[PDB]
This record gives sequence, structure tokens and C-alpha cells, in this order.
Amino acid sequence: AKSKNHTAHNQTRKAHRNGIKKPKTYKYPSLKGVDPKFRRNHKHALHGTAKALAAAKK
Amino acid sequence: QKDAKSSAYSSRFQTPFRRRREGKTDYYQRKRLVTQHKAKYNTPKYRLVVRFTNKDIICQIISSTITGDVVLAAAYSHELPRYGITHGLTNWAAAYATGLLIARRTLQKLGLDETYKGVEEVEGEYELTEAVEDGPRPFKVFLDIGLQRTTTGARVFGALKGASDGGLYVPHSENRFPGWDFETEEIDPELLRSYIFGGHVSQYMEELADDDEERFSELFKGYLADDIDADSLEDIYTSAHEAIRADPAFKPTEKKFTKEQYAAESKKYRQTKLSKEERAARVAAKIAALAGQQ
Amino acid sequence: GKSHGYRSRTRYMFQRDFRKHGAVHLSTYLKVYKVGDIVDIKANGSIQKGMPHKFYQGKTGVVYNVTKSSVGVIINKMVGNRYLEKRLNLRVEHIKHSKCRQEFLERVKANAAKRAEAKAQGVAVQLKRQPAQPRESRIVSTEGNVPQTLAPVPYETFI
Amino acid sequence: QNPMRDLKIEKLVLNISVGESGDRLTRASKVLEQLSGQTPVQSKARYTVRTFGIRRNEKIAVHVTVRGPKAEEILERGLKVKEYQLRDRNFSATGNFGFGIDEHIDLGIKYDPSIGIFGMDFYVVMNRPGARVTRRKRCKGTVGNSHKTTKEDTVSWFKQKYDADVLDK
Amino acid sequence: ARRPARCYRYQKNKPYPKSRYNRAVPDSKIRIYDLGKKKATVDEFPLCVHLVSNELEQLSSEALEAARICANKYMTTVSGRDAFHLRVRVHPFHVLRINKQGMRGAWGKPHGLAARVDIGQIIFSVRTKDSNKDVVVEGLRRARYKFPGQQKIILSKKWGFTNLDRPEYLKKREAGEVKDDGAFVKFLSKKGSLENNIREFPEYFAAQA
RNA sequence: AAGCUCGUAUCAGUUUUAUGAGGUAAAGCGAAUGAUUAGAGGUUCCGGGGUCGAAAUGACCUUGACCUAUUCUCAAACUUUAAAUAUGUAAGAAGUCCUUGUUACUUAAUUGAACGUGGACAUUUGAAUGAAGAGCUUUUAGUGGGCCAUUUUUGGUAAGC
RNA sequence: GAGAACAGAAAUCUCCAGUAGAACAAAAGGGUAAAAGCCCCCUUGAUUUUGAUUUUCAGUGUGAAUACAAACCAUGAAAGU
RNA sequence: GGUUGCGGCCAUAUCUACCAGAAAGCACCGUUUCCCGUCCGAUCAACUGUAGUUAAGCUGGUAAGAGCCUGACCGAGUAGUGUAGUGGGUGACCAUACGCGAAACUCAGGUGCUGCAAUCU
RNA sequence: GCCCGGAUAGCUCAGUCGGUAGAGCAGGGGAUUAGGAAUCCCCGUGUCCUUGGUUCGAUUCCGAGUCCGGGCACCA
Repeated sequence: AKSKNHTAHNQTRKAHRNGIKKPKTYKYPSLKGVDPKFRRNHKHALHGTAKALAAAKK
Repeated sequence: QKDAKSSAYSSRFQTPFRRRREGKTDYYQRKRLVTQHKAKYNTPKYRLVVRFTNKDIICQIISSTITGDVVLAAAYSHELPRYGITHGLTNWAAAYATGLLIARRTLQKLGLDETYKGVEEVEGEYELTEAVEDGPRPFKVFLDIGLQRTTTGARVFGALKGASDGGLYVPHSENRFPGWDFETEEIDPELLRSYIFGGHVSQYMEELADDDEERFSELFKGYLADDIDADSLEDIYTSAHEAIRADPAFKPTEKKFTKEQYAAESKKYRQTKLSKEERAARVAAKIAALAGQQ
Repeated sequence: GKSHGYRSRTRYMFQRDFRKHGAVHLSTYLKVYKVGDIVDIKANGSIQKGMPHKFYQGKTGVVYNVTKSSVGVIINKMVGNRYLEKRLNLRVEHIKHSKCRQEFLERVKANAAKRAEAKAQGVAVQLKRQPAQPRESRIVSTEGNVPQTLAPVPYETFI
Repeated sequence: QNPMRDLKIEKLVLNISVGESGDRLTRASKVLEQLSGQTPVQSKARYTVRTFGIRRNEKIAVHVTVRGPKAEEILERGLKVKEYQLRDRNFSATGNFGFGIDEHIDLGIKYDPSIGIFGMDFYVVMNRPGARVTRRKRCKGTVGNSHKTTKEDTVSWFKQKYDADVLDK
Repeated sequence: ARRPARCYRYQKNKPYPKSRYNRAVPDSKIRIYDLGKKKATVDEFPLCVHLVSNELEQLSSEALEAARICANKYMTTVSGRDAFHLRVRVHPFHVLRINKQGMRGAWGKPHGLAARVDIGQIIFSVRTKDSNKDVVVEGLRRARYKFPGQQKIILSKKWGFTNLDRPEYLKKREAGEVKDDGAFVKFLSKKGSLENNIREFPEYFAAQA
């Protein structure tokens, strides 16, 4: 005994109630899936430069 | 010839790039030579474009750009006379010399000439310019043949040897030089040294100097004119190398009839095209002629 | 049965820019993409490697990573009632910069110049974008441009 | 007018089509080898068909390229057999031309029963210098019209030298 | 059986033509589309009468054939075979389906063909002389019974069957800008190469008479 | 339902501006593909059915297929072209610029890349409109048989299918 | 298309045209001409570690695929793949 | 301004036919000992720049040329289209209100622009 | 009426992936034999249903028309 199979009725409205909102950016984003090379280097660079701006405070 | 390409054919013809239409560039090769690791972001991939006319060699260091290719340095075979090579300027020795010239020229104008002194003790041995620890890296450059065929025994590789011996790190294998026994897989440095300093030519000169001298006269007439025998060639090319290693620069020519003079008289033979009134006038005249039931 | 493959419903989309088949020109490969750069996606059927899914055709995202032949792109995709952050890895043949920021930056430079001039002169800047206003009170004249009177024309058969 | 477009042969090519593989084809290969001095160069089938009793990729026939003055000498030999007499079809609009013949023995080569008797197709191609524009990789090109050997041109050439005799048309 | 024509009068489904996907269809009943003095120069028959649809619908090949036959019979009986060049300006290409022990797998098999007709769309047209007006109008008027819908009859202010209303046609024909191809004309343009423009129209820039 | 952090803060089923993508409607077939009517003339090269000395490896017929230029009509799975409505992205302080710090990565290289220091640029922080707030979390019921209208639209002759 | 003995609709060899009407194992579509097609040389990157991502999607898996990295290799003159 | 080389965009660059091309350059061209390769020094490879040549390639000009490109109150504000009506019409389907807006066609105009270096009366 | 299968000499029946028209009978003429059945031989004769494409060429490759021949839908 058959039965309706598919539709998208009302779903847009359901979403838009409390819906879509927004992808919610932030400053200082991730390093997911970035080149592990240059990850590996940027680490050493930050280590050195933090050492530098630290030693510059005596 | 009746093959009349119709409007539809012409309408759905896709033209190739201009350089392919001419027949001078393989863009296949060009992509795989120019594409740079994008994580270097502007590091130009310098290519040694080597071209062989029937009466001139063209060796140039080239980079690419959206606007057009850009030349860092260039070297031609008609310039070797300023180092002392007048005759035989499409041969293996002049190829070697042109490679040495462009090589020494680049590092001189770049400031590296103190280091990367190359071999300078030529014995025809395969060897690359190693990197100076506690110092800069050697200059990397990739040979662009173009449409020329890769075969073993070719004069492009004389130029390659010259560039490598001049101080550039030019990546290459030894399996397309002459004297490379293939079943052995081994190079013959003495033969290469001969092909650098004109041994096969000089041997041939002696060989025609006892086989047939009419031919030796007709081909080697410039040598005969300038009082040149076979065995002077090694010393000649050595002195040329020495002058090159001394001053490889690009002193240009002096250009009697300068730019505007050339434009003014050396090119005033072209017919400029008509104007719209002129086309209409020609058509009017043509109908005035063609008006007859013939 | 049904068909929901990767390149489904992609007849004309990755069909090719008529009378532009052929090996791709090299400005594509000479372009340079740094991190923080906005790029529009337009696939190429001639380059089957590095391809995007059809969903990302015509979208515009920001680069998060760069490799030998490809770049990594951040997109935001609408899924139901939320946006999800997607990371594509595309060869660069399918990619080109976005002229929108070029326009914004031109406006920025112009605003800076105008502000410096007004700061120099002690006068006003007013350098936001205002909309299209209607129109002031104009005056035409009938000198030579006399009114040509018109009327409808009747029905005639133009078959 | 005539500095460089004077005229010339490009080459000649001879074809011997057996219709099968084996002894006969290798024998014709020996014919060509001794006849040319070049070692010949065979042909294969294109697609199997039953009427000829052949199959695909079968070495059916042989041919060879001859060029240079040797080809011209051998051309003269063949023309001696052709009795300085040629017909009109026989002749490209592009000026190239050729004919066919029996009993290859008729010029030079004696009989060699072991080789066995065959005939052959002759066909020669005319050109002028600068033709290698079309063949060279760099700046591959195509000919003008104040050039471009054709039927009538090659006919006039062919009668001018060889003291030849064309026929019906 | 040929179920009625109200079942296929209107354009309800997309066009479904005979193709590599829909093969194994029958052949049209109407195969002749041009009749009368088909071999008539454009100068013989300046007049023309268009039969134009006012409704958007489909027309059966059967009805098209019937109307053609009836019209032709009226002409040939009254004025003769050589007093008109009738042209049928619509082709039946749209295939009609029938379902013909459940509504399961009801995709139908080809029943016939029909031409899909818009408003202002020509259906029959005629290219006579001016002395057969009342006859060709009556022929088409008799044909109007063999079509569903509403089909009006318009007297076309053109020279016949090509284009160019009568004075415009006269300017070109007197000016010699016209060559008579078989049953149709070729015109002189001012774009092509001038040599061949003359070798097809020698007269235009030649003192003709 | 409980609320939590903040509070004018960043937003919005919207427009505008700039930039992108699309292949439907449409239009078109003397533009490709496929289909299709009519004639044109030309196909000396003969494929076919005739006449001409059974003669024809030769002319005259019709008769093809092809060639050239025209002509009538068409497409959900053909298309050059190519809308409307829809759709993505940007409209800055998380900015614009300078400066030169770092680094085993990259460079021929103090070149590059990333990330920072210090310094100038907020009255207008930099389209419109609104904002009876913005954001975030946990938890859990009920639902998980649907139906009608307008328009587009599939099958079916059709239907309160 | 023009030509050539056997040899013809069609065997094989020429020359001209030929934007792809060819082929790319297969269904259809896309794509492709100094190739992704045809010939020829060498190869085993159809390998190794463990991660990321895309499609389907619950943003779960499976399947498939993309891009990298540390490795080992091939090929090429090399860029490179 | 030419020419060459390397290129960009990749027909305003192509295609058919016909003209011209001073300077050099390119190319044709001269040969076959060596490398190498071909059935074949044709191609490819190598030597000379000598033996000869612009005839061809190549450049430019020419054609109411094809094609291509661009544009227009030419077509057409048409076709088509978002929204509205207790608007019309038996219905098909149509008009109307606010808005968007085509392609075909016609007509006009044009037929490669240009980066780096080298050389050129 | 839809699911399938056929159409050939006068009749009947054969078709190598297409090149051709096969077999018998009916039927003309002998042959035969002292005569005749018998038989051996040869005349023939056929759009291979209908038209349409189909290719070089199709009658054997397809599509449509026609005349037939084999099934079919259960349970209330």
C-alpha cells in the first residue's frame, strides 16, 4: 500500500525559524590539514621570535 | 584547388596558439618547465633556451611572466669572435664556448663569479657545481630544448657541458653526450675533450687534407684564408675560453643608423592599407570597369 | 535505478567553452595565490585531476593552504539550518581571483586620498557610498526639438 | 621564374603486393633488397577480410623507398621497360606519377627461380626544393602556388627530359 | 481504432519525436506536402492565401491529409491542377502514446503523429493568380471543417511564397536584383565578392531593359 | 523549560553597488548533430536502367548517390547564441600603510613565506532598511500516515487519480 | 579526392584536403591533436607509514576519489610525471 | 619601424586567390668522415657558410571575399519572464497593471595588439 | 486485444554473417520398349506476402501494412 515518498515542503520554514544562522568566523583560525611542512617550520620560527621578543625585555 | 572550406567549417574552427601555428613552441613542454611549486610563490624557474639556426646559435636565460617571457642574459654564436673564434660558429666547440660565455656572464653580472669557478681544468669529465657550505647555493637552470630532438651526439649538449663547466648547476645525465658507450653505459672524457676543442673537426681537416683538398678548400676556405690548420684549434679554443673566463660580459655593437634611422629608412617599404573611402573608390572603379554583360 | 555519482548532472557544466578547447593558457599557471586570497571556482573538463564537486561550481572561497600544484580552499556550505566549513583541495586550473575585493580596495585607496586632501585643506570628506538618488528639477527647451505628436497605429496584417 | 624551383624528384617508391604471407613475401623482400641496395620495408594488413584470404596485421606486401640518383638510375631502367610510353591517368594532379609492370626480371635482376617471378607497382613523386618546410618540425609549413608541382608541370618535365611520349589524354 | 482527437488536441506533454530513443513508430499518413503547379516560377503566382491557426493545439496527420485532399479536389475540379501552388507549412513530428490489466507501467506506445501549432502559425498556404481568389478561399473554407480549433483565412500582402510585398518585389525585379531559381528566387546583396555578384546578377549595374 | 555570557553588539528569509557562476524559457537549423519538403543547376570520370554502328572502357536519355547555391518545418535526452526569477562572495579597527625582528622551511641572496615589535590613518568606521537585543549550551515531550490552492510540471484519454 | 600490375566496392604504396566527423576495453556523457589517440624504449607509483579532505551524509561508516608530508623507486637530457 | 629569438592574450591573428618584399636576419640551400638514426643522410644526426636562392617558406598589401571581432533608439521593448486581480474566455488560451529583458536579423565599422633581449639602411 | 511465430514455382517446403532463387511434386518433350505402365532425363515456372529504408549490393539486416497461426486474467 503506497505512500508519499519525498518532498521538501515546510522544511525551509522549519530551518528559518531558528535557522541558518552564520558560519561564525574567528580571528586566528585553525591549521587543520595545512602543509605539515611549514607547520614544522612556523613552529621553530615562533619559538625563536618569542625568545627574541622575550630577551628584548632583559 | 576546390577544397573550399565552407563558412561552417571556418565558423567552428578553433585556432591554435600563435606559436603552434608558426610551429616554434611546444606548450606541453612549456607547462612542465614553467610550473613552479606554488609554495615558493614567486621563485622564477630559469630556463636555458637553446636554439639552433643554420647560421647562428641562440643561448638565452629566460623567465616567464603573464606579460611575456623575460631575458636575464643572452649569448649568440656570432659573439665568439670577440673571444677569438671566427670560423665554424655552428659547431660543437662554438656550442661549448657559447655555454661557457653565457655561464660566466650571468654569474659575473650577478656577483657570484668569485665562487662557483666551475672546472677551468677541462678534461671532458661529467661533474656538477657543488654547493659552497658557509655560502650561497649554486644557480639552478633547466635546459629548454624547444622542438629539437633528443639524440646522443648533438651540439646542444656541447652547450650544456659549457654551461655546466662555466659554473652553473645544470641538471643533466651523461647518456646523450658523444663517446658515451651505451652497452657499457660509460662516457669517454677524452672524446668529449676532443669534441670541445674541435678534435673531430680538426681530425676531419687532416683527413680531408690528405683525402681530398678541393673539398678542404671549398669548406675550409676561411681557414685557408686566415692561415689556420687543424692542430691550432685546441689552443685557439683554449685562448677563447681564457678570454671568456677573463671578461664574459655583453659588450654590444655600435649601431650606426640608430633606432629612428632604422625606422626611417630601413623600414619604409611596407604598403599601408587603404581607407574606407579608398576601398569604396576601388569598388566604384571596379564596377565602372566590370559593367559589361561579359 | 537512481544515479547520484560524483559527476552526475554535469553534461553542460563541464562541457567546454565552445571554440576554446585546447591546452589551457599559461597565465593560469603563472598566477600566484597566497593565503588569505579569495578565489572563484570554475571547473575544467580538460583537467580531470584536482577537480571539485559540482556543488562548488560558481562559489567563491578563501585559500587556507598551498602545495605544489594545488591550493586548499575554505568554503561555507548551507546544510539544512546551518553552515558547515568545507576544505577543498583543488588544482589551480579550476581557480581564479575575485575582482570584488579589487573594487573594494580601489574604493579604499580613493577614500584615503580624499581624506588626506580634506585633512590638508580643512574641509569635508563624505566618502561612503551613497545610493542612486532620483533627480533634480531639470529644464528642457523646445529650441529645435519640437514635440513630434504620436498616436497608435491601427491593426494591419503583417504576415 | 626559375632560380630554385627548377625541378626534381623527391623520391620513388616501389610496391609488391602478394596477397598473403610467407615465402613469396620474403622472396619479394629479397628482390627489393638486391634491387635497391637498401634493405626493404614491409607492409601489414589493416583488417581481416575473407575474399582475399588474409587477416589483420598480416605482412601481406612489401615496398621500399628509393631516393637520390640511385632512384633516378633505377627509374630510367624501369622507363626503358615502359618503352618511353606513358598514359594520362597515371599522374597525380600533384604531379606525382606511376604505373605497374610484370616480371621484375626485365631490368638488371636476371631471373633467380628461387626468388620466383613477380611483378610490381612503380610510383615516383616529384617536388622542388624547400619541400622540407612541410617536414621540418620547427616552422612546419605549406607551399605557395608559384611552386607546387602538378600534373601538367610534371608532364612537361617528363617529356622535356627522357624524350618521353605521353598517350591518349 | 483511432480513438478520437479530443484526447490529443492540446499540447499537454513535451515534444516526443521519432528518434534513437523513440524508434519503432509508424509512418505518417500524410507524406505529400507540396501540390499544384509546384514547378511554378515566382512570377506566375503573385497572390497568396495563408491559412492561419488562432488556437494552440495539435493536428493529426489524418486531418491534414484529408484537408489537403479536399482542397486539392476543389481546385482541380474547378480551376485545374495548374492554377495554384499549395504548400503545407506544418509537419507532424510529435508522437502520441496510448496505454491501451493495471495503471502500472502505463507508459504508452506510439499511436500516431501530430503537428504542434501556435497562434499566428501558418498551416496551409497557396500561391495563385488573382483570378482564383474566390476558389482558393472556398477550398480553404471547406478545409476548415477538417480541423479542430479555429483556423482563419488571411489574404497575404506578399508576392506569393517568398517575401517582399508587391511594390518591394517590383522594385527589385525591375531593378534586376532578382534571379529566378527553380520555383524560387535568389537576390542580389552588396556583401559578397563583386565578381560573382555580377556573374549571378549581370544586369544590376548594367544598362538592362 | 532552565537558563548562561555580553549588550549596543553583532546581526537580518531584504535591497543597492561591484564581481562570479548557470544552459531552462526563448531563438536557431541557408551554424554543427539528427530529422524533413520543394524545386535549382551541376555532377563527361558511367553506380544503375535504356537508344545510337551486338560495337564501345565512346556520344544521346531517364535515374540514382554526390557536388554547389536556395527553399518548407522540428527536438525531454541537438545546439552557436542565450533571458526573467533564483544563487555565491566583498561593502574594513579582526582595517590601510610604514618599519624591520624571528625561522631547521624557500630563495643565488636580507630573496621569500608565515608570525610579531614599534609608528601614522575614528568627527564620517567608511551603501541603504530594520534590529520589542546578539551569541551560546544542556535537556526532553510530541511528530516521523498528510491534504488542498496558484504557477511550473511527470504519467495517464481522463479524473474530487 | 586523385593515382598505380596482377588487384576489383574493398588488399598494399604514394601525393592533396581533412577541428577530430577517428580512437581512448565496456553503457552514456564530458574531455583529448607535436595528445589522453597510433607506433617504440625502459619500467612496476597497482609499493611503504599514518593522518587530513570531498561526494553520498546524520556531517556516521563503507565504497570511490583529491591533495600533501616522511620514505623507497621508475622514467626522462632535464623541468618534471 | 623591420628581422630574429623567447613569449603574453590566442582568428581584429584564420582560410581561399593574387601581388610585392631594399638592409640584414630567418629559411631554402652545399655535403655525408665522425656521433646518431633511418628501409631510405627524405626526416633525424653531424661538417661547412663554402656551391646557389627568394622560387617556396616567412612578412606585408590586395578582395563590396568567407570567417572572426566590436557596436547601434535595425530588429525588439518584440519573444520570453517575476509578482496582482471575485480580469476575459466553455476551454484552449489571451489581454491588462507594476518591473526585467533577449537571440535571430539588418546595418555600420575593423582584420592582429604587444612585453624582454639581439641584430638591421 | 494485447504477448509471440510464420508468409518462396501451379501446390508444398529449403535460404552460408547478403552476392545466388534451392527441392520435389503438378506440368510439355522424349528416352524406354513387340506394345504400355515404370523409370531415367531434360522445358520451365517463383518482388521468397506487402510496401518502405538497408548497404557496394538486402531476397536472407531493419521498420510499417496485410493474412494466418500458438497463448491469456488467479481469489472473492
